[PDB]
Amino acid sequence: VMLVESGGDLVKPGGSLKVSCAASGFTFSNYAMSWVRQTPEKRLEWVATISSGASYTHYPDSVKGRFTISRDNAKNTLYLQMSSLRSEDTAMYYCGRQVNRHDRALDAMDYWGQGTSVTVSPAKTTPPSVYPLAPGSSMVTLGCLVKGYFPEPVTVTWNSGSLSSGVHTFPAVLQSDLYTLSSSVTVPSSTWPSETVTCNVAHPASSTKVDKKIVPRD
Amino acid sequence: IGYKCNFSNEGVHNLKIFCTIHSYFIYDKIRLIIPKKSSSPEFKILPEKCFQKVYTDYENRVETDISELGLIEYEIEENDTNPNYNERTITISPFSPKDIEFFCFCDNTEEGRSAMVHVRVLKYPHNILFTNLTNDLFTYLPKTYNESNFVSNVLEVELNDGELFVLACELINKKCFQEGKEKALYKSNKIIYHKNLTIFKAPFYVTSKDVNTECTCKFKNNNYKIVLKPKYEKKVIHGCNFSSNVSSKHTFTDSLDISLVDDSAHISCNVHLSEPKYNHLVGLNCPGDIIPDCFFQVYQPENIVYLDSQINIGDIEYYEDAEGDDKIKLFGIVGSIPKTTSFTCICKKDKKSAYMTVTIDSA
Amino acid sequence: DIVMSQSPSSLAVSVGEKVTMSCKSSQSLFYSSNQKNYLAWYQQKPGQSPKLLIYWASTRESGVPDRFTGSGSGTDFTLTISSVKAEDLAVYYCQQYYSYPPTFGGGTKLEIKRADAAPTVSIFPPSSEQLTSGGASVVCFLNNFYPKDINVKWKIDGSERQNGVLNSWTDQDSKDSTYSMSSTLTLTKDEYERHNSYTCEATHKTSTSPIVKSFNR
Ligand SMILES: *[C@@H]1O[C@H](CO)[C@@H](O[C@@H]2O[C@H](CO)[C@@H](O[C@@H]3O[C@H](CO[C@H]4O[C@H](CO)[C@@H](O)[C@H](O)[C@@H]4O)[C@@H](O)[C@H](O)[C@@H]3O)[C@H](O)[C@H]2NC(C)=O)[C@H](O)[C@H]1NC(C)=O
Ligand SMILES: *[C@@H]1O[C@H](CO)[C@@H](O[C@@H]2O[C@H](CO)[C@@H](O)[C@H](O)[C@H]2NC(C)=O)[C@H](O)[C@H]1NC(C)=O
Ligand SMILES: *[C@@H]1O[C@H](CO)[C@@H](O)[C@H](O)[C@H]1NC(C)=O
Ligand SMILES: *[C@@H]1O[C@H](CO)[C@@H](O)[C@H](O)[C@H]1NC(C)=O
Repeated sequence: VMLVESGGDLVKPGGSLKVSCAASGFTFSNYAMSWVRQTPEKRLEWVATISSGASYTHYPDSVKGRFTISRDNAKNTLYLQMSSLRSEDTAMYYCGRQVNRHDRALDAMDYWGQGTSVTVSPAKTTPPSVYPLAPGSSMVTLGCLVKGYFPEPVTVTWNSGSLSSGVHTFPAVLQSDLYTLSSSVTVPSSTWPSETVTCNVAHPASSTKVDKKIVPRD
Repeated sequence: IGYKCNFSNEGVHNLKIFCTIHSYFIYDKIRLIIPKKSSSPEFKILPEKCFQKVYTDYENRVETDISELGLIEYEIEENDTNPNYNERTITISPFSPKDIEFFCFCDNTEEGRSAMVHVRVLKYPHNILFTNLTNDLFTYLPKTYNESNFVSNVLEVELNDGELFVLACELINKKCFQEGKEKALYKSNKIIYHKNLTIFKAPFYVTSKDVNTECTCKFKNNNYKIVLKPKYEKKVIHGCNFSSNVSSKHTFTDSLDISLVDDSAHISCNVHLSEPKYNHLVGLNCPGDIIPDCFFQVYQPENIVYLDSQINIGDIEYYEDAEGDDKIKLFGIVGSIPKTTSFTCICKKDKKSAYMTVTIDSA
Repeated sequence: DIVMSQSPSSLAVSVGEKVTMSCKSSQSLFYSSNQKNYLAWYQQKPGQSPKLLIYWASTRESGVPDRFTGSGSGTDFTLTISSVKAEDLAVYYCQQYYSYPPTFGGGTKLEIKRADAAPTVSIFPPSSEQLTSGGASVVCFLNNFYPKDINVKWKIDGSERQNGVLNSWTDQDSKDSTYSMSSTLTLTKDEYERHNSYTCEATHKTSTSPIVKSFNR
């Protein structure tokens, strides 16, 4: 059983966006599907559900009209057309699957997807500015700084994903209309400065050639 | 629609030709002609109470009563009231879970047209959905979705192509399964009511995906609601589009505007089919007068005859519709045919006459 | 139109003790005919998808350990676990499905008991590259401690400041169950040379005296 989402992207307040959801490991036409979103306060809320034969559809009274659920059994895909988006609509969207052990139109979700992030802010898509963090003037602890980027997310890895020796990727925070994030890692004193210390950064919808290593200056 | 076997000379079959029925029909009458007082010179029925006791095999006819076969919920009336002929009747239920068959016979005196009677019942090809909300127990062990399956006193149910919906409601509710709720309605082929036990036959050809119908049955001071809706699938119509209009909800294989051709050539529009098993829709869209009555009474190939008489398949549903002056008649077919057959229908507008010949193969 | 009041919000429990949760309901969730309570409980592991555990508010699904046990009827619903493991640090939501729309609760996080540890503070001066394009930010790291409560204040040549401060907290780590906090003061290049003494104090339960850390340009 696998459920792959796609389509997460920022859009200006009022625009529109279409997302997808692929299915694997079961007969699509035999199960009902549904979508569920999660606010930045990690509060869950139901958004839409559609039946197997794509005839009976239900939405909550808050999003009625602007959101359009749809499914294509031939391709095993589930679609959701969001229109006239607002600040409130920004969240993480999952395409859970209703259980049909009971022949009831309404039931719980056995298997969930992984999610895809949509953004409503009218902020300009800006690339990050990575800066190294080294101490000036016992075990070594290094850091990396990512400031001035939009939007989330940004993936940080050390030495090309080959460093899990106490790595902390702190959550991001909004300053004015630009994000800011940092990461840390504690290595033995014997390692630095004799070993390689690469800070790998990545950003979606944008290009990111930044593998800045930390220089032990002054 | 209804099966009838003439044992008088007034009909097509005369008795002064055999009647073979290999079908699966549901809750229907069966009329049997038998003149008794007028003249019965050694004219008998074999056995005397055929609808109560009837044999099982022609190679060895043994006495077997109706209640010792495996049939479910039948009705045997034997009226001798009409002053012109005497009638024998029986009703068939679809709940039969097996394929059973029987034989009856009739004898004459004067080389008096001896006829043979062979009928076999088929367990319904598709499946049926039972919902016995009314408190009444059945040992049929079918698929029954009782009180619990309703979400806050409403039930949404989609039907595949050719399924039956069963609903047990001993309470009298009007406009049941005939008043659609949306702008278009879910047209059923057969809605019947016995012991106020509802039946809905899902058609194979529909127009729009947003069609529906309702029934607001009552039970224990509660108004439950059932809404029907079809599992949509758009299918081409094999035939000839003669109407000039392009904006239509039907898609035809062959196409030609009959209004723009010349008057000197009455051209035809042929259609051929060759598959092992069949499941297609066949009709035409004629803006003018359609003659003869198509498709129940098509014209014979190279004479007016019944459609089911030539195809020899009971599963032939008929569908009709019009869009302004455009007249659209068609029919659907499911199942292998016994022998390759043909037929024609004719469209005529003013001084123009087009002919649509169809050919259906067995292999 | 269905209110699911979950309580409590946080829950600090030891490693292996019986934990009890509740899910309040604004209306009855019970069909008298079927005799089953319409409710379900979920588990959202850290940074992962929520998964179903108990449907019908009593029975488990195929693939759920026996430690879990749902209970309750009508409106008062309870969820009890026996021998807590280590990655069970998830947020558990309870969903209803009696009537549309299916509403969810607020969730209940699962804090793990831990032997309180002192924080590992470490200050960092601005890099040379950030200084070249008109920017100067000092980052103080406090990567490992317990419990979450901590207060970091800045010193700038004796002055206490809180304007350009930015903070982030990681959730309970699945590797050692220790929290982490980062602080960041952002300022223009020019304001940096105006001062020279910068201090990141740290208040904790482990030491009565504050845990300071300073650097001078
Ligand atoms: C409509 O069809 C439904 C099919 O699911 C019927 O649901 C069944 O209804 C009966 C009677 O209310 C329930 O039986 C009761 O169960 C309780 C609970 O004890 C145990 O019950 C079953 C026994 O196997 C078990 O699965 C449970 O977990 C409980 O441990 C008893 O205290 C009662 O004495 C009685 O036995 C069924 O549980 C319930 N479900 C099923 C799947 O059978 C419903 O009754 C029908 N309604 C109408 C109006 O016809
Ligand atoms: C409707 O169909 C159901 C199908 O479950 C039947 O209910 C029976 O209810 C009795 C109650 O004691 C059970 O012992 C039987 O086992 C049930 N039948 C089956 C097939 O499980 C019944 O025929 C109909 N009526 C009601 C009220 O349910
Ligand atoms: C069933 O109800 C209908 C309501 O229209 C009524 O016409 C009919 O007489 C009732 N009884 C039977 C056996 O159909
Ligand atoms: C009907 O037939 C005409 C023939 O001229 C064709 O132009 C038209 O497209 C047909 N309509 C449809 C819906 O195919």
